[PDB]
Order: sequence, then C-alpha cells, then structure tokens
Amino acid sequence: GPHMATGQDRVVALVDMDCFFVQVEQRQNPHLRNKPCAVVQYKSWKGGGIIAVSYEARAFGVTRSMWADDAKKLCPDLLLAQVRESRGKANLTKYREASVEVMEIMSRFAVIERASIDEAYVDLTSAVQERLQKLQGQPISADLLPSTYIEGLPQGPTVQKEGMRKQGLFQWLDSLQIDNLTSPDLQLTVGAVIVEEMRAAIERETGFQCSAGISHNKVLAKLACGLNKPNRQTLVSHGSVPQLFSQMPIRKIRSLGGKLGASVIEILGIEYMGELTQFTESQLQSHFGEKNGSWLYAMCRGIEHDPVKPRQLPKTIGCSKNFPGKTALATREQVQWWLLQLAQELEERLTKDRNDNDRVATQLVVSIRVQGDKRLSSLRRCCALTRYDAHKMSHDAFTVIKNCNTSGIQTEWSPPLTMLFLCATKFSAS
DNA sequence: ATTATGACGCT
DNA sequence: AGCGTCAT
Ligand SMILES: Nc1nc2c(ncn2[C@H]2C[C@H](O)[C@@H](COP(=O)(O)NP(=O)(O)OP(=O)(O)O)O2)c(=O)[nH]1
Ligand SMILES: [Mn+2]
Ligand SMILES: [Mn+2]
Repeated sequence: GPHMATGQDRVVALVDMDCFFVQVEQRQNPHLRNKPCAVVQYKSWKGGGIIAVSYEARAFGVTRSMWADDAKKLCPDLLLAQVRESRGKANLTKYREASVEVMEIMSRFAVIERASIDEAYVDLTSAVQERLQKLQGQPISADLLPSTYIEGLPQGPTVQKEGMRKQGLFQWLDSLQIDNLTSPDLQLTVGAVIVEEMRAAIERETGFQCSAGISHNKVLAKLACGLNKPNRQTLVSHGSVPQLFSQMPIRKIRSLGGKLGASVIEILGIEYMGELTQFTESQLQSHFGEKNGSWLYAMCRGIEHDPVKPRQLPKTIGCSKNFPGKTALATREQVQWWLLQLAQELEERLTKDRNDNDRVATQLVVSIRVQGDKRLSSLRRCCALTRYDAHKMSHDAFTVIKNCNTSGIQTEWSPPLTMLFLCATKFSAS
C-alpha cells in the first residue's frame, strides 16, 4: 500500500525529430516542403532504399525499407532526396551535423542522453522543481500547453482533432492539485510546459519540427512520443497506464519487438502488455531471466528505473558498407580498396570529433560478413587505434581480418565479403 | 539487393 | 574479447 513505490519520482521526456532526414532536406530545398517526400540511399538498384518518409507520403503507404521504385508505384508524385555519396559509399554527415544543432539546443534545458541521430531523453525532475518554485502555486493555463495531448483523456461525458485535444487537456488541468509541489501529475504537467518551450526553441532555431513524450521514465516517454506524431507532444501519466497497456501489443514496447517479446507472447499465452500483471516477479524471472523478469514485472505496472545517462555524444564512431550479391569483394585489391575508403571516411569523422569534443578513440573494431552468412557480422576483431591515419587503420584492419581468406590463391578472396565495418571505440579525454 | 549505423547484454 | 539482440 503506502510503501509500494510507484516509480513516479522522475520527470523524463523523449524528444524525437519528425521524419528527420526528410526535414533536413526540406530545410535545404524549399521545393520539397509540404510535399510527399522521402530520403533514399543509392539509386541504381530499384531506385534506392527509403530510410525516411514525410507524413504526406506516409498517407500513400510509403514506408522506410521500401525501394523507391515501389514507393513510386504507391505515390507517383513522390519527391526523393538522395543521401550524399563519398568515397563510393553513403555519407550521412549532413544529418549528423543537423543532429548536433538539435542536441545543443536541448542541452540548454537539461543534461540529455543522446539516444539516436534524431532523439534524446531529458531528465526534467530538477527543472520542474525550479519552475514549481517560480509558479508559487499558480495554476497551469492551457495556453502554456498548446500542442500537448493527455493520453486517455477526454473520458466520459468533439468532432475535430484539435477539439478533442483541448477537451482532454481541460479535463486534465481541472483535476490538478496545484497546491502540492510533490504531486506527480502536477510535476508531469510542468515538465510538459518545459517541453513545449524546448520544442519551440528547436523549431525557431533550426526550422525542424519534433514530437515528444513526457512521463515518469524513458520507456513510457518514448511510447508517449509516438502516440501523436507529428509535431505534437503527449503526456502519459502513471494513472493512464492500466488502460493504455490493456490493449497495447507487447511488441510495441521498446526491446520487446524481437525474439524476447515473441517468447513472452508464446510462453505466457498473452497478447497485451497489461496481461503481464497477473504473473509474479519470480514467475517472470523464471521464464525470461532475472533481469528481464524484474524489468517486465515493473514495466507492465508503468515502472522503469533506467536512468537518463549524461551523454550528448555517441560512444562509437563507425563506417559500414554492404556488398550484396554479385558486388561482393572477391579480390585482395578490392578488399584493400574498400577498407581504405571506409578508413578515410572514419579518419575524417574522427579528426572532426577530436577537434570538437576533446577526446580520442583508442580501439578499432573490424567487422565483416561473408557470403552465405545470414548474420549481421560474420566476424569481429579488434586492434589498437593509435593514429588517426586512414592508411594505417586500413592496413591494420586488413591484418586482423586477412586470416579469413580461405583462398589458396594470393589475389583472390574467398568466400567473398558482403560487408565491411570499421568502428572506432573506447574514447579517452585528450 | 531491408542499408548504415549505434547501443547494449551475454559469456 | 567476440558474439547476439534489438533497433530503425
Ligand atoms: N542509414 C539509415 N538511416 C536510418 C535508418 N532508419 C532510420 N534512419 C534515419 C532516417 C530517419 O529520418 C532518422 C531518424 O529515425 P526515426 O526517428 O526512427 N524516423 P523519422 O525521424 O524519419 O520519422 P518519425 O517522425 O516517425 O520519427 O534515422 C536506416 O535503416 N539506415
Ligand atoms: Mn524521428
Ligand atoms: Mn528516432
């Protein structure tokens, strides 16, 4: 009862850019704005593979992973922007630089955890305590939450999307106890006011729109963020969780989309996240291991303790390229040439990283995939990264992988390589 | 020929 | 250290 801690200590937000690479290209090229648009990598094979899709194009059924030729079948007026190519491969530098723009704005409001190229978590607990101090018990006006949805509201006792949003927000605000600076619902509401400000700052200073989730932990904030995309933010309160999870497919929760979520569904004979509540912590640990079991036991009650890590920069810097089918590398000259191309891109990114961020990588991880292997990596080998020199890095990568060539002939490579991947890791402050 | 990465758990 | 999982 009273000692039953409900994981409402923290205010956590997740901010995720809407169709991010598309917005980067639309900012650069106004002709693409407010159009069905997608971003593609490469062109020759089936028109290139789509990795980002404007919401106008999603209305026609265009999705990531679709070949552009097929997307064009669904949406003949679809506009396409191609990722830059450098040294024979896709080069994502434009999107990484845009990402840095956004992350630097978010960092003004709180310490962030960079979780991908286009999203970050924010622990707003302290900023909320400050804004509550300033408010002096003053209520929160709906005018301060102009793009906020309250998940699960309105309820009970209407035809337009914005009208529904405002109805739900009024029900939420009317029920708020603003004299209690420790009410979790009030704390989430103040967090949402701050996130409105953060999102306004991002759009004003970059031209990019984003969505956001506000809840008591990272998993709920991420899920909330997705609920009302694009260009809106969603507050998922602790109290909204039973209804939200009652019909929430297990796979929708981050980390349960793969084999583990399939095993939850199959072993327990359930479909929805809320059904997990009927099992004891020990039962879940017995099926899914001690860590997963404890995580599931708390998560189906809306509780998760994973902290917002103070980390604005990526932990690794890596370069990869596939060589599918008849393009797989089957000679020693080919392997050396592409290792050098990857290594030159890596050198460039690493030198820029060192100048910006006062750190140096110390370990180089070489990953390859060999033909006829379905796994992502067929083999991973690490070596020391002592100089930011592409020729040295590619020579060392070759040295650590060259024992994989089963060809007796010196010139040929067998079986051919369908993937090369260089990753710089283990950063030290320089 | 669902590509380019990046985080993280496991042993 | 090297592999597997989840991601998108
Ligand atoms: N190279 C590469 N980039 C990718 C891939 N998948 C995504 N990206 C890039 C392109 C994406 O723009 C970006 C961010 O990924 P999201 O947040 O998952 N999708 P978005 O922001 O587009 O739309 P939404 O409004 O639904 O959040 O990552 C991929 O498989 N490969
Ligand atoms: Mn996004
Ligand atoms: Mn994202």
